[PDB]
Amino acid sequence: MEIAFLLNGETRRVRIEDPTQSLLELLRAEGLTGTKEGCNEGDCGACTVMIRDAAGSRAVNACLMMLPQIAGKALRTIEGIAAPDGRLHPVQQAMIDHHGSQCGFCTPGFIVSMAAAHDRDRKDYDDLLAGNLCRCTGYAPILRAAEAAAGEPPADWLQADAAFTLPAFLPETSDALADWYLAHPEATLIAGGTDVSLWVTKALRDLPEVAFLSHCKDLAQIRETPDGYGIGAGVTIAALRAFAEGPHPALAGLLRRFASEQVRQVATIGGNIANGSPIGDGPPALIAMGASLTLRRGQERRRMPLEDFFLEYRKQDRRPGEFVESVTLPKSAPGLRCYKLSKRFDQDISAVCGCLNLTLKGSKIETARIAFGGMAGVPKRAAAFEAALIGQDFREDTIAAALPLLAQDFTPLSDMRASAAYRMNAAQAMALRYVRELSGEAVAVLEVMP
Amino acid sequence: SVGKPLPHDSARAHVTGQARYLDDLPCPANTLHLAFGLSTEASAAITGLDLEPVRESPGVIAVFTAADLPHDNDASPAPSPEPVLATGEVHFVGQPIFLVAATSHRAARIAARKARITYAPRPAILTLDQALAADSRFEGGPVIWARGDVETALAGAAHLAEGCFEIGGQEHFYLEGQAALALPAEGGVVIHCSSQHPSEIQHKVAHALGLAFHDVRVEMRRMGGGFGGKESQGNHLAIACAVAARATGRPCKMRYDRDDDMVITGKRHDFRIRYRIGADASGKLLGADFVHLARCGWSADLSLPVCDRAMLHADGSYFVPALRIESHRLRTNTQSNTAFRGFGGPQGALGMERAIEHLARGMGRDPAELRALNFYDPPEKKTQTTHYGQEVADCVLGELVTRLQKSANFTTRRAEIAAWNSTNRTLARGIALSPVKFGISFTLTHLNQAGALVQIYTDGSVALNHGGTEMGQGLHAKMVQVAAAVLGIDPVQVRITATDTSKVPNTSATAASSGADMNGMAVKDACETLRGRLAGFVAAREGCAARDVIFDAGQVQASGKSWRFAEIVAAAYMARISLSATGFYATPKLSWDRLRGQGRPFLYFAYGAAITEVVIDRLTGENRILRTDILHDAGASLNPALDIGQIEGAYVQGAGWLTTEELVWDHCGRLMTHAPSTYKIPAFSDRPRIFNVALWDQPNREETIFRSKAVGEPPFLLGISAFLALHDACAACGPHWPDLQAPATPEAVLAAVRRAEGRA
Ligand SMILES: Cc1cc2nc3c(=O)[nH]c(=O)nc-3n(C[C@H](O)[C@H](O)[C@H](O)COP(=O)(O)OP(=O)(O)OC[C@H]3O[C@@H](n4cnc5c(N)ncnc54)[C@H](O)[C@@H]3O)c2cc1C
Ligand SMILES: Nc1nc2c(c(=O)[nH]1)N[C@H]1C(S)=C(S)[C@@H](COP(=O)(O)O)O[C@H]1N2
Ligand code: MOS
Ligand code: FES
Ligand code: FES
Ligand SMILES: [Ca+2]
Repeated sequence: MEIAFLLNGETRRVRIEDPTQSLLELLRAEGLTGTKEGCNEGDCGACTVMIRDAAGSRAVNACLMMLPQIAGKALRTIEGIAAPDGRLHPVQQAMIDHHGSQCGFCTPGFIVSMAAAHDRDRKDYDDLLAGNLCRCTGYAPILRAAEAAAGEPPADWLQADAAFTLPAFLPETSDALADWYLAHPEATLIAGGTDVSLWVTKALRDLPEVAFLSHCKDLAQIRETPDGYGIGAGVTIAALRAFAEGPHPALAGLLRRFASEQVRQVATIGGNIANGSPIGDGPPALIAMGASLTLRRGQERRRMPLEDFFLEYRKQDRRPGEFVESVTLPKSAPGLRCYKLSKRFDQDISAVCGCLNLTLKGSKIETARIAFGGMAGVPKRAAAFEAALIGQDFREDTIAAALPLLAQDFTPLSDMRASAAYRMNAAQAMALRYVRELSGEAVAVLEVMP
Repeated sequence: SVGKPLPHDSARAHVTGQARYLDDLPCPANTLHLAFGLSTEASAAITGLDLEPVRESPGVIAVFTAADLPHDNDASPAPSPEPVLATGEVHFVGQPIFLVAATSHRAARIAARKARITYAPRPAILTLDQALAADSRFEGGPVIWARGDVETALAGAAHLAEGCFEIGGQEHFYLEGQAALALPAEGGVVIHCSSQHPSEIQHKVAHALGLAFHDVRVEMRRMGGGFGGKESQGNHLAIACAVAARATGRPCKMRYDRDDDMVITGKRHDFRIRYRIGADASGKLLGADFVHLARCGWSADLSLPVCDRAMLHADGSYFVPALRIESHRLRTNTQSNTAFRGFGGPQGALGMERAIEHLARGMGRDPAELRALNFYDPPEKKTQTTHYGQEVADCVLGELVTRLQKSANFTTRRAEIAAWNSTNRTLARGIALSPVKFGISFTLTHLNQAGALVQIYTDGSVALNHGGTEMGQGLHAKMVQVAAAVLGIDPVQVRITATDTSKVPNTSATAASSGADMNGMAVKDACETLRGRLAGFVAAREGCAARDVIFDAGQVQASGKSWRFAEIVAAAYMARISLSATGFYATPKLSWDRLRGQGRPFLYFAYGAAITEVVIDRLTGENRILRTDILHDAGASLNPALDIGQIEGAYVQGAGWLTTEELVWDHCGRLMTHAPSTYKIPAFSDRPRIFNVALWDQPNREETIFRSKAVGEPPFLLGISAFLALHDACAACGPHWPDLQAPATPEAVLAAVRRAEGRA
């Protein structure tokens, strides 16, 4: 199987024999030593590389990206960030002038992220570089550098890649997919690859029978529907975030702290749901907003409410040959409010994720959608709490009196992220939070300005 | 050139991805790759070791065990041995037991997972308490130092505070992981590695191979980060590559994959600190009694000097008439702890800062005045001493703090914060000032030496070579500046070459913030021999006196005539005058006795202070640093740009230590936090939103290279201020002692908020 892509301006055709090899290894094996390996798990950014295609250009972690994925795209690494004649990119010179590097080892990844941001003129630095760790500089000088280079015409040589292209199964349509999966129930379906690549790089696994969903345009659509929005499984977390900025700011704000921009750019909601991790951040939110999920097997097509998809820790309502095809969201939910609690704000796994949706009949509580991740082997509504809440008045004290029911809805774990006591106490704290916030009170540490 | 804010010698190379680190070096096609098989038991005898499935794993060429080691099996930087491969028993989860060489890194890792090992488990020591119970320790008993009589002083004290608190460890998290490469070289070997201490690598490989030192050469051009984590844990990889290489006849490379790195290597020692401190009615301290329990891991490594350094700093920034320290170095079955920026300093210092704060809350006094009242006296009959007996003749803290408090707008801001708190019920702001006093030099005295070698070629360009290693701190740029300043020429004519034990021998680790102080002297010593030879030559030629020959800015001047540095050099060449020179420097005035805890172990102290302001969420503990203002003393800095940069980076590293960074082990000894996804260093948005750093610019009193002061480690202690601020915020939520423990994670801040709120 042969693929093609542009590499740092040059056309490249490659014989894939192992479809699981990561982009990071192919590269270092070709001598493109400039992309570094700092963790090989998606957290450090040190392997960041820039891809481009019709949707445009973005920065992603080469260690999470297997080869097949870059077919038909343009790829830019740190060695190709400079112009062909050797002129440095405005971001490179700025890093030199402002001392944005010390040991140098995270410098490439920073430069590539920075260059990608510069190419689309994005300026939300804290979010764009969250996923690039630097242990030496304190970050300050890297910010000065980004600021300083922002007033510079974009690199022309980088945009010229736009004009480009104009073993393992690679479906082009949902139909082709459905057909084939149905025949190979046991296959390993790879979308973003952000949870699967850790099976090969860390668990040292080997996966035969593999299919990549990232080339099914029809699986990655956002369709306006009569009664909501239909979100394809292959939609990336980044894209879902962009859409949500309008109709679902709360979910949008949540997705802000979903991994890093680099992972968001390729991870999918379908994947976040199919992985079925009780610490997924997607599920709790969606359940609080009462969305629905759509499975599919050949031409068949079930359709339950999201929360019902999760049976037990590590086990889902999924049939041999069956795959997730989309989820559906209501056109609105102003009651939604999402809370994530971790040791660090950016790029961390939740100790607890709290999603709350309360509808009111003036002062009275009509409906109560309350979801949690990381409180149990599965994401789930807090029934007894929800229940006791109906009909009661929406004041802090009523909520204060129902908290204990949470200790009946869940019995959290203890582990390196947090103690059971803390988890518990935090689920309860999220509830106080919600009233206080809706009642217009200052509650968020991240909104405090110096 | 000294004094100018010039970029790191490798800025452009960093920014274009041209800079090479160890794993980027080109190597022969036949190079093997290595990986260790690790113990899954915290403590046990090994009973069976079936390696057959390993030998049969694809791509594997050789497999090794302690019995294959041809000679020494010992990676320790200290007199007691630490095997490289397990000898019949294991002592922690992670100890390497066998070694695989395969034709690829993956193939090595994979094979390293297929052994069948049987163990005979034994009771494991994992907690300080267990350690104390069992009397598991190093140095057969605690170390105790005492000045005057504490119990007497604390019995008669108007005010008093007793307390106990944990301080967790810290993982280095150098972005480039441990790594090394060994190439057979007819008779001997050449090792390339990523280490702060190539002479030790040389020493340990030689012993592992049965070779005299002169048959092993170590080169090292740059590390992507060290922070003390590569002072010694480089020894295992190098030993392993050398041994594999000797046996297979081929070049051998080993890099740890991240998870392995965190499970095998050491971390900053965690401490438990118990204190009693007391004062006068006016607020002058009367005495302080501390007990230190330090978790060291299964082997001594650098625990000794580390714990000595904590004792040496238990006085923090204050004069204390009576003081006692009783220091336990507790052996347990976990990763053997090691150096980390600060090297004991921060633990002992943080011990006294906590105390004094506790004292201050107790007497309802403002922590800042109490501190300010007890700083050692300014300089310029009988100078005050430290508890180890060293005159403190350079304390500028008084002036400095004052100056920082004004520039920082301290007083006003404190009120703005009080107001703001009273109006809020869910959030609370906090602010604190914290000072720093850190001694410079290794406390093992004889490591305070450094060498260099310099060459001028006939076109006038210069190659400088010294014993320190570059790990991002700008050492190389600073030595470039010292040489260009001492020879009178432009820096661009000076080129730095890789650290190499065959050019400057018997070096010490680059550490203890002594890299630039000592290598700078050595570089100057060499450059001065050269200049002397050139002046002597210009003087005889132009008939006049050497001291009247001027070198400046690429020009030489004598008897009214003037010439380019190159022409002087070409003529010196024709006249047969050697253009090559070594240089050496031994820090003077040092001497002290560890056991008695008396002497002058430091040349001088570095100082600084920081004021940090943060906010916390009273419901969950979530929190963040809003603003920091720092004022730090780097002497007459050699490069203020590079200094400001160390300071910023060290600040974030320290606060990282005391907030999100947390190590956790499970009931059986396994490290649970062993990957960036579970061990959390400060991330980009964690930086302070307002970050003001400034240098105090006053030459050092002592004769250091251009009167500068080391700036690498000291600044890491400024992070205490952030912890002190987190605690100020807790203290505002209630009337009780918050007893905030370190690391101040959100779970921990929440616990301290509750104690203060009296909700348990
Ligand atoms: C550094 C880092 C940070 C992260 N942070 C977060 C975070 O904060 N929050 C969070 O929730 N997660 C986080 N994750 C994991 C998260 O689930 C994944 O990043 C992602 O959402 C899964 O998307 P994906 O397409 O890459 O899943 P994939 O890796 O492609 O795998 C999906 C899993 O489900 C299967 N699958 C994929 N698509 C389908 C389909 N449509 N139908 C049926 N099965 C399918 C796959 O075979 C695999 O089992 C993080 C991961 C990393 C690397
Ligand atoms: N950028 C960067 N700076 C750093 C480190 C590092 O690993 N990277 N190590 C520190 C440690 S532990 C020391 S001891 C000093 C050493 O600097 P020096 O050579 O000037 O003494 O640099 C400090 N600054
Ligand atoms: O920690 Mo610096 O002494 S290597
Ligand atoms: S190596 Fe760290 S994110 Fe890829
Ligand atoms: S400069 Fe060393 S990690 Fe960024
Ligand atoms: Ca380490």
